[PDB]
Amino acid sequence: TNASTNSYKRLIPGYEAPSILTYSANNRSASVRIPYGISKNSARFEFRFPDSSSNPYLAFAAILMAGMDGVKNKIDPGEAMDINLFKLTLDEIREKGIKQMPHTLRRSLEEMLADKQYLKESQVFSEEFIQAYQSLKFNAEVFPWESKPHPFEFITTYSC
Amino acid sequence: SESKIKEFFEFCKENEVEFVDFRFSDIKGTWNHIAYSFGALTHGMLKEGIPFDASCFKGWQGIEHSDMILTPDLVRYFIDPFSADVSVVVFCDVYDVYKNQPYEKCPRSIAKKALQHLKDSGLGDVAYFGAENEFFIFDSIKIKDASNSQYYEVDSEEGEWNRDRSFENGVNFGHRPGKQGGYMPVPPTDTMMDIRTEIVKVLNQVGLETFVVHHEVAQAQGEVGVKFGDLVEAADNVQKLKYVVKMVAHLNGKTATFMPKPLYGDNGSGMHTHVSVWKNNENLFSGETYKGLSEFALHFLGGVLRHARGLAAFTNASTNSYKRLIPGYEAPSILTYSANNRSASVRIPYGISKNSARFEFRFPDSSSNPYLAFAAILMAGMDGVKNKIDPGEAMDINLFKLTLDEIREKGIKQMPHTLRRSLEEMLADKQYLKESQVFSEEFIQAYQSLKFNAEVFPWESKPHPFEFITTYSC
Amino acid sequence: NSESKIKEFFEFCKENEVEFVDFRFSDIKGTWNHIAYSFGALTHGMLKEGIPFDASCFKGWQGIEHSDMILTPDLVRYFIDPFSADVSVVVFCDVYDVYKNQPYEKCPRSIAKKALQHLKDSGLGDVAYFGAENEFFIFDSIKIKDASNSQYYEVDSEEGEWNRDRSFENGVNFGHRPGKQGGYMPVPPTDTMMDIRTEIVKVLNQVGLETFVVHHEVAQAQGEVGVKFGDLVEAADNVQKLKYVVKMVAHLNGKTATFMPKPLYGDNGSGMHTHVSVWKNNENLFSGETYKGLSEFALHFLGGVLRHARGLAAFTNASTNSYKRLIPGYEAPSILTYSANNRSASVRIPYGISKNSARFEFRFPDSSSNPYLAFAAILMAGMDGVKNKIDPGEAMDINLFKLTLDEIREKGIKQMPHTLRRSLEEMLADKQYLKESQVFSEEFIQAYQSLKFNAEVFPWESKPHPFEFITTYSC
Amino acid sequence: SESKIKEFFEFCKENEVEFVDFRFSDIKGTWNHIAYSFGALTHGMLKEGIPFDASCFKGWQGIEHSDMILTPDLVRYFIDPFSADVSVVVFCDVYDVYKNQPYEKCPRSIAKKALQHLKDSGLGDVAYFGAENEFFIFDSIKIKDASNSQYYEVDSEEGEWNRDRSFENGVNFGHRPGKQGGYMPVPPTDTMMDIRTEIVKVLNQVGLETFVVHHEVAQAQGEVGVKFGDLVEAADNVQKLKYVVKMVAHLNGKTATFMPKPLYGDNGSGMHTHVSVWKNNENLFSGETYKGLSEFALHFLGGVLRHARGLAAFTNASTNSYKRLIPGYEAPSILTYSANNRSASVRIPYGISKNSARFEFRFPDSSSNPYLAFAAILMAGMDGVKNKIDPGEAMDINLFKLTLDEIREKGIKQMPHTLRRSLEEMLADKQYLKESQVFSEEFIQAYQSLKFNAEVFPWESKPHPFEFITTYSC
Repeated sequence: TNASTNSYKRLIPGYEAPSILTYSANNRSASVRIPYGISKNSARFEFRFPDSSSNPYLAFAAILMAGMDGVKNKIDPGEAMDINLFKLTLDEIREKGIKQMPHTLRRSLEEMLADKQYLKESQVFSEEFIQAYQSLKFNAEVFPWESKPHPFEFITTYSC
Repeated sequence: SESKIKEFFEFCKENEVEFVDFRFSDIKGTWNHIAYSFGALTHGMLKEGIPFDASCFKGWQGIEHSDMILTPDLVRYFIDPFSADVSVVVFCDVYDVYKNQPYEKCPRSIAKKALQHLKDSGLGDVAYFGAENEFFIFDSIKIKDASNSQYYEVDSEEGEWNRDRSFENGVNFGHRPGKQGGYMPVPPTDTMMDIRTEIVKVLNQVGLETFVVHHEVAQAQGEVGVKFGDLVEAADNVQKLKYVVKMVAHLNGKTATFMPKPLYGDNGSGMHTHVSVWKNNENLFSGETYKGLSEFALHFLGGVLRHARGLAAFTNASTNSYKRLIPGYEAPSILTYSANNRSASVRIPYGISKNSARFEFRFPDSSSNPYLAFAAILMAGMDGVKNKIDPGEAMDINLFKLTLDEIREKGIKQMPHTLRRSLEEMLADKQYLKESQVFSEEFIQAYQSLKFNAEVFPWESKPHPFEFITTYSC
Repeated sequence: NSESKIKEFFEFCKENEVEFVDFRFSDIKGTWNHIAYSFGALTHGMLKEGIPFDASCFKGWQGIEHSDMILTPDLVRYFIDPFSADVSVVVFCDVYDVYKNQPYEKCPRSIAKKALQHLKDSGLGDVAYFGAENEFFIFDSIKIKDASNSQYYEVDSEEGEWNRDRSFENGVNFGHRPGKQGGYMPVPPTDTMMDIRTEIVKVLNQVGLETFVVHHEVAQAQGEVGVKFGDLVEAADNVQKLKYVVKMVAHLNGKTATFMPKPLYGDNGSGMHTHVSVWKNNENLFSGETYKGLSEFALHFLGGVLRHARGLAAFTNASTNSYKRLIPGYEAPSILTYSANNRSASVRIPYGISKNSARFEFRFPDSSSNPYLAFAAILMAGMDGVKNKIDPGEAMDINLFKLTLDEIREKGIKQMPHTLRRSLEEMLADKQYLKESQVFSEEFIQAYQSLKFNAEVFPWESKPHPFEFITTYSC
Repeated sequence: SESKIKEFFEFCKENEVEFVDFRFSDIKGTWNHIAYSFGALTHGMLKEGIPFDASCFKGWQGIEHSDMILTPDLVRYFIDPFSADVSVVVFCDVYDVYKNQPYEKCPRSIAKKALQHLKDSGLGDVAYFGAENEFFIFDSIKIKDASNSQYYEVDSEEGEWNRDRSFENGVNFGHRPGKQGGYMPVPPTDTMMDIRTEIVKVLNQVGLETFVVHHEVAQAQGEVGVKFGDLVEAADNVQKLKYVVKMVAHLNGKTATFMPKPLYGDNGSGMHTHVSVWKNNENLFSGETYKGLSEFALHFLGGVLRHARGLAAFTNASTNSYKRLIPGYEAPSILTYSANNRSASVRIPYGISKNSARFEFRFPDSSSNPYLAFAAILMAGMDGVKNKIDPGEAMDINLFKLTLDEIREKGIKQMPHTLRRSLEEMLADKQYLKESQVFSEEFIQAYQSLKFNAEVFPWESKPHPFEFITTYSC
């Protein structure tokens, strides 16, 4: 869903972009949001963390495969947080054990590769593909961003 | 401290000194100065110290307790060669006046606490360090940090990018080292021969005995071999070395940098660090356990390699640092040792007499605080000998081989790829730093918050021009 | 001016081959003014009687019908001007009021003697020592525009973050620039002013001033020189010399200086960190053991300075530009309390605080102030404190810039005034501690009030500001 | 609300509408819109409302409770004349879904609560307001907000500053109204005759009956007389008026502004506001107590003048507002009333038939939120009649006389000189606003924090180019 390193320049607090993985009604600091209307015909979630750098097929496919694991394994989503999520400290993050979004695509691929089974159900995401997708994203996005100098390093480090 | 002070005052008198320039290093590694008109110096002013506002350095003091003291250390002082009016530079230590002890967040204070912790354990007497600081001399550097635009461009008359340019009414003199071709064509292809040579003269001018001076592999790059010194003194001369190179670049109308990786696809700058430990005039690194080295030396190495993934947070202290740790540029990404091997993290040089036995750690870069890097390495090497840490087996292959498979199937730990992972690993393994309070945990916690905000959070949050080649059309 | 001192002054001139005497005097605003006499046309009598001039040209001073006034030279701290091509000695002067046959009650330097003499007369002290740190800026360029359809300024400096991308002599940019808020204290070549700062203190000493420290400061083109403490007038005198010396040295090397409080938005302002001690019979009355090395006498002094503080801002923070600096978070005080080692506080107790050195440092004044009036008024407010045994309240050893707008009002915490208009109001509604012994005569106060409203307030309140165009243009 | 909805849906059908543009005013006064593709509109979508993210407007919602609703009010809708594809504009009300009541921080909600509070007290039935919105048409506007530079420059071919300029290869046509000379020279000195005339046509196009159109005193300035309307409807048409003038300026390649004072030394823009209160078809302002007015009307005025110093926080809501409240430009600084007097705060116009009796409050400017200004004035005028407030005596002199003395010795309150003093006074006297919860204190507290940060704190903190003329040499 966040398949470029540029995705992670967006996942920074304070721009109505989620860094904290919780749900709340009427909350644009949360990863998931319950809209106000929420009739019967309209009951739904809204996931605010995905972006258009994602392949919509893979993104939608994967979102559905992860929700279905939830129904199979009766997974509790925990407790809603009806606070301003961008106001929580780095203390309040770690101490209160609050599962935040990954900061880079590299960690996201690591997290995916270490948890790939809910996608492999019924060969929906075959393993050959996953290794291809992993190989693609490391060579297209990560290895070039990790290896091409960035102009801010020139403000920071040039004077050393 | 009043031994020195008479004499130092006498040294100022006969060098016709008008300013004493107190210099001290913040956490980041930046050299800072504050000049006192000589006539206004009393002997008592050097016991007490120099007050200053230590709230202006991130990682040090908050404004509520802003006052601090500089404690001049009257060693390696020298006349500033560049200042128009006579100035003496003196290194200084930061004294915490709220705890009435040397400042546990003073980098040079830590470096003294580490070279003492080795005295105190009995393992060694001296810890000798020897830095090769690769650097670059560009003509021009232009930067842009803004909402809609990030931008950099270094410039050098040697660069492949100028082969077609018009300089002085359209005259171009050709003769350019290629990409990675600077080692070591003669002039006029080498345009820095007199620039490097005059640097060396001024380095000697400030009390730095020099050895070798050459062009390096990358297009505008250089190096000067300076003499091994003890841990602080080694780091003291790094501060000096950089000041001279940057300032002579400046006099001749250029601009220097020791930053790790300024050019894509060309060599980065290394701080090739040479260490040996001695005791009672016997070099403890020399033995016959392995290619002229002692098992004591290999245990040291066992400790450096063991904590290296975390040690990198002090030796590779900029995000730019990791743009260099890419295979194929004589920069190590794999944590092993080998003789005469520059794909390796550590190198055993060729000479290895019982007098010159040492390691060369190739993975640090000059973006580091020299004080912290040298300090941290020694705390990692001492942990090794305490626990007689196994450094593993030598790898005498070209390490830039079988990347994906042989690394995961058989191979050993490699350097962290981003500054963030280096900090995670650092925080997850900090005891070898904390013994004898060399690295107090408040300092360690100060450095983590400072480095995430200065280095990681901006890099993770300012978009990069390559994402526009990749993703703009997404 | 005793003719023991006029004689030796004449000999100082003959053996230094002086061809012009530059009589200098300070109007109310703080501008140093001069009038040069061809030496040799100088009488012994002209140093007694004085020098005529046109005091109708100075707003707050004389009308044209009674325009003639006298300069009275004071033959102390004179100096040979290094800059003038032909040799000139500068000599200080006061205005003598010839219609009232008293030293001019609106002459700021005359006020500064009347303020220091009111102390020796009251017996509280002998000397009042002042020591100012005037932070300044050395720019490359300043461009301004005041017109019907355009307001505009631009300072420029090679060190400025705005030049990180500029093309210079042949489009070469040297890099190495301190960040916004980063000038303290990177070494060169990031520090470009090391030879300029060094050349300043060389000339400061040339003009009879002693310097201790010289460093780059926190803002991008900012600098500072520490000068020796001096008595109330002499300190204000050395401030006039210092301002001239850096302005002219910036100038000889092709630049332009300023001591104005806040030229750069988003970077540190310039302060006049003023250090006070009162001594008597060679004992330092500020040192004691009531508090961190300070006496009851000193703490009552501080309470008086703190009580009248909001009105005192009118002489120490005498431009509207002063109040762009008095914003939280740039080591500039907005909260009127004291604390040791605290740069968020209005007053600061330095760490050293020996007996000989016991002192306060007031961080709220700036160099837009007339040093005579500022020092004079600071002393008149501290003396009220000792007379009325004023308690300065309780020290606040917190980060003062961290306190909320709730924590401000609810906790009743007396903050600095936000504009010069409120500061003049606060002064005009509390003017008595200055009027003691006619030090600040009321005619002057009304002149000073009239001057500052017409020079600074009414123009700033009435000239559109470019940010209103970002805010309001789209309405 | 389903009366309208059928018909409105029928109005869209025969105007071939593809977009319905829901427009609603935040605290600042900014008009905001959100367009729905018509085909996707169900009748139910207009009962429920339009969801939106009300956390994006300072002074409204925090992100934790971001969702809100727009409640379309199906009055004064009109086809957008400018939009390429057919659009209908509809005003909207913000509904608080956490309190299930109209949003106490919705300006247009307050304006309905005030025109109801007058129904509810019995004093009056209708409150008629009539705005003259002076504005400016420039060719170009350039701004700079930065660390080292603040900068503005408007441009107009009429300005005194262009008398010597080369335009189209160096042709300059002369004929320029002087400084303050625009009232009302004929063309070609008047270059805006067709620009003003076409504005009026489009104003009629959106349901605004017009009266007069002239050049105003300042060089690029203009005005259109629009018909009195009730309190909300008056403010509704101000939103419309501004949109049209700004957009027609834009079509013809120019740029408009209703900002109070764009040019130094030239006239500012006023929102000359005309009020009368009526009941049972009898105009309550008309009487014989004073020059054709009732004592009821003078009590109203007594209340407006009494709270004016605080009322200014809503009528003069920008720091720029106070750059206009300077004597000598037909802008009031002294709070008194007078017949046929434009130095006065309030003016009794000449006509004053028992049908047209009214006041003209000259001190507001178009920088205000029209909803809040109109609302706040009525709450101040009603307090007056409750307390039968004495408005003092008329001052029929040129008020720009004897400034320093006669003001302090004999004279009455004058307008606050900065936005900050206007807010202080507002917070120190807020009851006449708070009765019947027209202005709830949370709204009043929201507006104070919003206005200090948007208007005061930037103005008090960004240096002004004139300080450089004054102080640079200090």
